[PDB]
Amino acid sequence: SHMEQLKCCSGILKEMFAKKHAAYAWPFYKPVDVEALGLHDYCDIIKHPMDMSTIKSKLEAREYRDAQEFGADVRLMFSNCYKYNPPDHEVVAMARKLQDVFEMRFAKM
Ligand SMILES: CCS(=O)(=O)c1ccc2c(c1)-c1cn(C)c(=O)c3[nH]cc(c13)CN2CC1CC1
Repeated sequence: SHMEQLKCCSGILKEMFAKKHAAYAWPFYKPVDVEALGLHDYCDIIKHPMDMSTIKSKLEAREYRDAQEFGADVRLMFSNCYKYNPPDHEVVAMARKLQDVFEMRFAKM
């Protein structure tokens, strides 16, 4: 059922927030601070920004019908990081390490 799938999605999100993954997951915890980090081009390149806090808020507000809608938002967060930043960047390697954690848990449900 859809109600059961969303419960598993909360579990994946919680593990993504845990201390174990904090070293590489932290730049995704909250929305990207464009003005403070000096990224003016970010709003022009990234049309739909996404982060773990926004996903956690959308989950609590029941904005996802099923696991696929939740999964679409998690993958959008990673896709935005891959698009804006060059492949050699540290935040891309961090995104890949976090996506490996997500894809492993999301597949096993
Ligand atoms: C509360 C988070 S923050 O203060 O907005 C924050 C703080 C830092 C931070 C980001 C966000 C960030 C996130 N993403 C999704 C990017 O695409 C991106 N591109 C370059 C950077 C970012 C700079 N870095 C990562 C840092 C070098 C290891």
